[PDB]
Amino acid sequence: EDIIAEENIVSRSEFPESWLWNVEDLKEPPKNGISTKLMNIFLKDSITTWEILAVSMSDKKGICVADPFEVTVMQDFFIDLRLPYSVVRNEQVEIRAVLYNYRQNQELKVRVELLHNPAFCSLATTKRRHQQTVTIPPKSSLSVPYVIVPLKTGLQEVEVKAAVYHHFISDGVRKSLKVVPEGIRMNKTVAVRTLDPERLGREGVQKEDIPPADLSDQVPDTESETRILLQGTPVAQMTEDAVDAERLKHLIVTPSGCGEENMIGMTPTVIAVHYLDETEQWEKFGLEKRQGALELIKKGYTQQLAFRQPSSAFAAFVKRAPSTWLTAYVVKVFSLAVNLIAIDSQVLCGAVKWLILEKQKPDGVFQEDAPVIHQEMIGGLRNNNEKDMALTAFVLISLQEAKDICEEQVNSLPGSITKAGDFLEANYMNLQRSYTVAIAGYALAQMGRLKGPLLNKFLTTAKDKNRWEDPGKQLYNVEATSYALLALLQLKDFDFVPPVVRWLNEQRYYGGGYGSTQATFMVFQALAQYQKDAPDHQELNLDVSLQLPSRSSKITHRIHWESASLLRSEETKENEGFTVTAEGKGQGTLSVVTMYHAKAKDQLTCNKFDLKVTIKPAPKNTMILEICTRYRGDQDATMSILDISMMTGFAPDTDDLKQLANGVDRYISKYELDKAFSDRNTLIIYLDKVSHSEDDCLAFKVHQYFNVELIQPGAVKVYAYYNLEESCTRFYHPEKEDGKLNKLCRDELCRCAEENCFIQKSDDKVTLEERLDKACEPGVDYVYKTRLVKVQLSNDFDEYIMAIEQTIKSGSDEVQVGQQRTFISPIKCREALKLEEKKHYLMWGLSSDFWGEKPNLSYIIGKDTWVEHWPEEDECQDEENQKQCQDLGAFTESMVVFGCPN
Amino acid sequence: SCCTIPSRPINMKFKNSVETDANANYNIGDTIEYLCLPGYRKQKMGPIYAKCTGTGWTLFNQCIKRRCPSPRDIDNGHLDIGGVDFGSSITYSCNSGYYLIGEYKSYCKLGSTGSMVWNPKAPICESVKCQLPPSISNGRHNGYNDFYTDGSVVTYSCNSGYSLIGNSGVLCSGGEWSNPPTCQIVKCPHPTILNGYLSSGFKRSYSYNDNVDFTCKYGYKLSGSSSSTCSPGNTWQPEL
Amino acid sequence: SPMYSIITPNILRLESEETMVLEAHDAQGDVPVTVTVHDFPGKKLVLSSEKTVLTPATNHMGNVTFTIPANREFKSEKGRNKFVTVQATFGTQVVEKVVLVSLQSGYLFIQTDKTIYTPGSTVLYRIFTVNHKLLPVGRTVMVNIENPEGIPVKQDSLSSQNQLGVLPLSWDIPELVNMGQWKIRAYYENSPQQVFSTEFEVKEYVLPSFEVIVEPTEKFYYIYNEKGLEVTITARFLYGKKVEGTAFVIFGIQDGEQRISLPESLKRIPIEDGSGEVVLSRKVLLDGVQNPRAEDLVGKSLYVSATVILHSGSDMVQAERSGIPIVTSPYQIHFTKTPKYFKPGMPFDLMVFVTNPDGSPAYRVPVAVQGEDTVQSLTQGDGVAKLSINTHPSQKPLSITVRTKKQELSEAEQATRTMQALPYSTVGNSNNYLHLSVLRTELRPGETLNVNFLLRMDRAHEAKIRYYTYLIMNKGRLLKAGRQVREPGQDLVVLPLSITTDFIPSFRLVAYYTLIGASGQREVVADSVWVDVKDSCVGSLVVKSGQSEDRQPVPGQQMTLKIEGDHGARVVLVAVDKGVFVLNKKNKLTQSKIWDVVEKADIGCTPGSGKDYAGVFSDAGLTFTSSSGQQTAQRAELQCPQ
Ligand SMILES: *[C@H]1O[C@H](CO[C@@H]2O[C@@H](C)[C@@H](O)[C@@H](O)[C@@H]2O)[C@@H](O[C@@H]2O[C@H](CO)[C@@H](O[C@@H]3O[C@H](CO)[C@@H](O)[C@H](O)[C@@H]3O)[C@H](O)[C@H]2NC(C)=O)[C@H](O)[C@H]1NC(C)=O
Ligand SMILES: *[C@@H]1O[C@H](CO)[C@@H](O[C@@H]2O[C@H](CO)[C@@H](O)[C@H](O)[C@H]2NC(C)=O)[C@H](O)[C@H]1NC(C)=O
Ligand SMILES: [Cl-]
Ligand SMILES: [Cl-]
Ligand SMILES: [Cl-]
Ligand SMILES: [Cl-]
Ligand SMILES: [Cl-]
Ligand code: NA
Ligand code: NA
Repeated sequence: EDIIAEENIVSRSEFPESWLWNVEDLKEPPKNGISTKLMNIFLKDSITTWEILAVSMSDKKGICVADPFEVTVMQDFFIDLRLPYSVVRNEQVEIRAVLYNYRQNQELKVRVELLHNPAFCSLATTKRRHQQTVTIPPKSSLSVPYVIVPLKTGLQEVEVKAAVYHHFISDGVRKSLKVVPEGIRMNKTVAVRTLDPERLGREGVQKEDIPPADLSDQVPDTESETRILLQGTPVAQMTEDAVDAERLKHLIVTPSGCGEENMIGMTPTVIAVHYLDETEQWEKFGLEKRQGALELIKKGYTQQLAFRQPSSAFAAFVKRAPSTWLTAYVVKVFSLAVNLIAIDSQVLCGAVKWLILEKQKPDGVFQEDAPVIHQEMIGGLRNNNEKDMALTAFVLISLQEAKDICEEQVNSLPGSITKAGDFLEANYMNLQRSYTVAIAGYALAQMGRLKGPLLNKFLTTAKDKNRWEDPGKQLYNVEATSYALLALLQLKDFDFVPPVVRWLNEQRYYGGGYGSTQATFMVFQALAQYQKDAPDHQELNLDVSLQLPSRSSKITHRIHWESASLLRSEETKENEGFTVTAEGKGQGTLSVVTMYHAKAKDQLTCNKFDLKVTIKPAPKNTMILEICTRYRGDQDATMSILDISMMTGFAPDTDDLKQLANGVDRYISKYELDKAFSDRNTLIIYLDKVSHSEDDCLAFKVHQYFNVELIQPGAVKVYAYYNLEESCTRFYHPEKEDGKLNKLCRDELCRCAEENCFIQKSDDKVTLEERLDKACEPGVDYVYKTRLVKVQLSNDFDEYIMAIEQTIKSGSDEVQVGQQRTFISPIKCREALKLEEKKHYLMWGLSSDFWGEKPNLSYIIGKDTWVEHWPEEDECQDEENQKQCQDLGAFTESMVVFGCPN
Repeated sequence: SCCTIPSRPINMKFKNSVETDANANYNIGDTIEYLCLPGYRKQKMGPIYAKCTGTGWTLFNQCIKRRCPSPRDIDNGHLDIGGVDFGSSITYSCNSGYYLIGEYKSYCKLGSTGSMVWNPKAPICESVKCQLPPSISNGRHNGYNDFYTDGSVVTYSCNSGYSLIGNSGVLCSGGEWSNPPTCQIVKCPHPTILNGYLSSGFKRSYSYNDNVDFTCKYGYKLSGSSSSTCSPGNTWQPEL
Repeated sequence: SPMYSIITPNILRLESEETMVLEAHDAQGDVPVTVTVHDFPGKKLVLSSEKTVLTPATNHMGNVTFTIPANREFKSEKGRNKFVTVQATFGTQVVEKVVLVSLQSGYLFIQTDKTIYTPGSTVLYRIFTVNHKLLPVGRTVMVNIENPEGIPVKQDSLSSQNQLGVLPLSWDIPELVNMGQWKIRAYYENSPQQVFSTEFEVKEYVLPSFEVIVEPTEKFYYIYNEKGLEVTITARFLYGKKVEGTAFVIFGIQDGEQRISLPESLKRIPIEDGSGEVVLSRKVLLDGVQNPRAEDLVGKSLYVSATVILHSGSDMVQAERSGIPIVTSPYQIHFTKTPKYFKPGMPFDLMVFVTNPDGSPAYRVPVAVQGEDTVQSLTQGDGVAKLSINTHPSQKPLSITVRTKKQELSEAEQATRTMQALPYSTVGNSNNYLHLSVLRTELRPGETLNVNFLLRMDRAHEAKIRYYTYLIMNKGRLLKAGRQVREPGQDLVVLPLSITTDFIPSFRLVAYYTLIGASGQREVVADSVWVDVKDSCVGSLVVKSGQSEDRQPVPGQQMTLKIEGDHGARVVLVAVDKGVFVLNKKNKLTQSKIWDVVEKADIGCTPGSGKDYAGVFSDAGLTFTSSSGQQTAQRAELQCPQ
């Protein structure tokens, strides 16, 4: 006509919050240093202002964030369809289509329509449109309320169109909204399991069986999600404190001497640098100082070279016979100092070669023929008893220290180490002194030859399990205990270590002094090595698999120390029990929580407000609308809002509204009162408060200015200003007290009421050919013969359980043979239906009469569904009538044997 | 009479099919009504029609192409929109590290129920998977994730005494991993120099890619400027 | 006796270009220098080796640039402290300094497409990977997504190689998700301790059709203001039209974290022509708090909440304006830009920074030094005034008080601040000092700034100083270095310095001279100055309309976007609905944020000067070392003290 047809209107539908997520490049040739890019973009459908932000990255210029660029997209006439974030299924709701006219001098006469959607009960249907004709003054807006009922979950579409009479102008809006199931979302923790495979599992394997969640109050036909959460729990090891840097200040010494003296002065400086490097304590000590330490060391070394004999051995004086001990010691120290300064390979390895070929007996023992002058400097070796074992152990240790440096130069080294090791092993069990036990123990531990009874003697020998001691010098015991610490470290026996380390530190010995060289060197080497071998955290290496009955292949998660915090999640829709298996070393946490929708009583709705709304005939049609609200809090509510929308073709009484506005403790805008009777069908009343102890009530008259065949129920919403979520909505209608749009429900599913009742016929009776003609029609999806097993009652429906005895024609549904299907009929259609249990029936019908999906799928007995009584065989054979039974037989025969033709 | 017989205007048909059959003589002021062909709609308010004037037929109103819905963007893809009117096309691209599944080109056409639609339906962009992080002889990378995508990095590490050769990091690109490092045991025979003291790098053990410099008292051999390297296969390729 | 010196940054960064400056004093002929960097203390590997010969023609000044190997063979952890030994050898003469190492290798910046997201939607983000020069770089980045609880839900290891410094990513928010503030946290693989982050909110919502702007008539509340706090409410549709409706406005007090609502402040006002007015009365405010003394409210802040409802009732928008500070003065004074060390007998320069209570700079505000006649100084655009006081030569600590001189204000209303400056300590009572000065006008690239060098020292040993040497610190590294020549008898010398985009956003100039002391020992005298540079993008990027029709576009319409930028630049874009910002405007990415990240990472920790020469060097983030044993102390911490 003079208005744009609905079909011709293409609704705006593109409303993204963000877009233009684009990567571009300024490839264009630049004038000056700048390159201009012209982009063609298609704007979205939103009516708003877009902020366009650009960030550039250049290899010469760097990163640059541009100032935001705005684009305003505007229209003189449009629909703003205001949708909530989500709506509950089967729950009546009101939405607003607000129409905007921003023309200055031109009013707009507009027809607006809510499109039909099978997923919503609304006014509009397939057979009939929901159109309204309204007028919008210039520079004004108009609220058009639509009352709908969402029928299915998920994203659902709402479309509103509007066109202008006598103007080639239109607009449409197509939006989606989330439809969610009824009830409240709950998280239920199925299980919490600590994972400790070594502590909680046999053979290093921990198995936990997780049961299915008990969903007793779960809403029917609701998806549930089970979440499996894996996490690693990091455990940091506690290591003993490192010796303070300041406390090694005295260990820095200038070497002087004397083949022996030089080594005595060289010992502390070398071991101090060794300990400081290991513990990285150079910061508190002073970084600049390290250089210094070095050349003292260098000095010592150089000086020591003066006392090197032609055999490559060492002694106090060149004239003096060479010492086995002093030579082996020079090896020990130089080897430990090989990182710090350049040491001649020939000197060290020469000394080693001399020790082996000249000083080692056939049994592996090392012997001293020219003892040092300074007995003090040999510490624990001073004791006359068990000299062979102790000295062989000492020299052997010096050899282990030099193995990596001298293996190619010295061929005799592997054999010597082995030979010494044999002598140590052979006579170890006879040792009576803690010192010898400890040092020989360390020597054997270096070769992995400290095991069994030997290891037990070594550990047993320790007093209080913290130290190795003997009567005599305390220093000897410190030295010995240091050796045993080194042994334990070599063995990786970390459980035995902490008391021993604590004891050494407890002694508070920091070397330096007369007769201190061995205790100094050993205690600091042992502590340095402790720091080196110490673990900062416990080992976390877990392999965790979960086996799900739904999935053939198991899911495997490896939890390591770096990724220990990382939360791993696996989700299953099925509420099935499963098993989790954990392997490896470490600690973990398993948590299984199932999220479901739980049926809730009392009802979620109107928990903050009680709202009663009433519409009654008043003593040109006018009615009285009464609204009674009560806050459900402990005290009266603050300032609140009543949002009222009129029934179709109704407007509030102006005088009543004015008197209400003048009433104290409520407010109605000058804007509302100024507005004409039409076309505004919405009214907001601001309350200064809402009582919590009694209903606050008000009432006003509403006049029916426009008459319509179908009247949309009006609505009232109450909420406090600070919280829009905590509202209550009531509907009102003259024909329906509840204000609820007519609908039928079966279980959790609801459909809009329709005139689709089974048609009862006929007195005159019918022919075979009519059955053949109707059933072979393309619209017919199924033709069955079946028997009524059981008749049941529902709130809105009668249910008939039919076991399909024969599928004459099969539909999309496959009933196979002897399966059961439920046929339902609205209560208003009872008189037409005549069904009895245990009796046979020929039925057929449309696919449009299907409702829901299997399980509990229903066949609806509507107007187009055929249902005929089938006489039993015995009954079939008798008169009244043989005709019907023969006709059913022929119908059957024709239908299965030949079917329908194209 | 004066007018004539008109052929259908483009994008239009006769409102009355019978019209052409009627072969009526047209007088001045006579009108013929048209309808817009499928995929089109009238430009202006009211009917679309022609009037016979003394000087031929005169057209009132017009038919112009109907319009498709505004296209949705695609995740991890770009949209090239030619237009939105009848017969326009949009071509779909996928960002790097993503491949396109479904149709790469779509057109605005007439669909059943007589509504303008985009056909075929829009394609989906899917991440190119890498997967199968390669194992390394005597070394473990880590990983524990699948599937890896473009840009994903896995770092290799050899445990124990083995030395890692080449880059420890592998990048997944185009579903294909970069070349894994090999970790092999390597040892280095201590450097020997006649008349040289050594300057630095004097470690007890020499495994992989260690370095040293030489300081020497005068009369020293070889040339020139020394320095050294340690190379795989225990070979040492430069200037002793 | 010739002296050899080396200067490097106080802190050395992995994978970053660093420069070492070598100087010879009183040396004749070419000088051969070899510089190596080693790991401390292990000296296991050579990190870098370079050589250079100082020629007499270049004025005996040299540099060697080196990048510590990315390899980071020296293992991180337990975090700190890593060190390297830096060695320079000049003709068989060795000079070595141990320097601190920072594992940080550059900057990351994270950009999401929006500030807030619904469950079930997708967060689009981009990680910009740059070095300390702010140039694109190809590296390995660890990325985590953290829930409101702080737990990482997703962990990826990615590379930006071949990505031109832009790493485009996305994360899918589950439909069932914990609401709250979520974090994207990324770091360079090599530098695990330096974590860069951004935040986004996850919440169920719909976009509003209009915005509400609540603005007080003053950025603060004067505690003795009888009028109370006046607030204007503005409401307008995102498409520009004005709103008609009803607003509910309520006030509260914020003290630290706690918030105290003021129930009686609740007012309901009409919004006409997009505007509304509302007042918080002094009596209501003062009655809200338990304490009867009003002065106790000073230092606290007020907040205003406004809820606007359209007359249709179809849409509602809540908006808050908070941190309106309660004051006794509309101004604050800050000495954050002035040196805390003076040199006795030489003019001391104060760099007074005057702000509004919201933190913003204050324009044309008069400022003077208390205890001193005149010395009034106005404020620049950046809210900066320059003052100078002559100091008497003496080791007596300096106490300076600065007050505002605003004409329309009472004396109780004026702002005041006091600072203490210590005497520069010369070596062996030498009474020698160097002083640097600058014009302090608003500074921009493409302009040259004169740097003034003034020395006071005994005239007997004065003749010895032929030159000064200056080092330019910027973004944590040396950018430039050079020499300024001074004839004997010349107290003041001027160096003109061209300023470029490299100087953005600020730089420090450190100048020093050396001589043979009256002790016969070597003597080094230094001073440092800090200068701000106007922030901007290095280069340019502009987005505007290409159509230029000047007529507003309609939905679905095509338009032309014009982008102007540097050639070859990679430009990433996003288009966002303003309503999103109505819901959340936190964590937007800007250039200023970038410059802030850069300024926070700075090595230099002071505005200038020092206790001694070594103090001056270290304070500006430098290590000086000489053959004669004059060197800066070792630096203990990576973070700037305070
Ligand atoms: C070391 O730094 C010098 C700068 O001057 C020096 O800096 C100190 C750190 C000491 O080393 C002192 O000896 C001295 O004061 C760098 O010299 C620079 O050279 C570049 C070219 O490489 C110059 O840049 C430009 O070059 C183009 C041609 O490519 C010309 O058109 C320009 O006019 C300009 O000359 C630059 O001017 C010059 N100085 C500056 C200000 O940087 C030198 O590069 C650097 N050495 C190393 C190894 O990087
Ligand atoms: C699972 O749901 C429970 C109960 O609803 C959550 O517990 C509440 O969480 C909300 C925020 O989502 C808090 O405001 C409440 O204070 C919490 N109540 C209690 C008693 O804890 C719980 O947070 C959910 N689980 C997870 C993983 O967040
Ligand atoms: Cl586009
Ligand atoms: Cl040998
Ligand atoms: Cl038509
Ligand atoms: Cl479509
Ligand atoms: Cl010079
Ligand atoms: Na809308
Ligand atoms: Na700046």
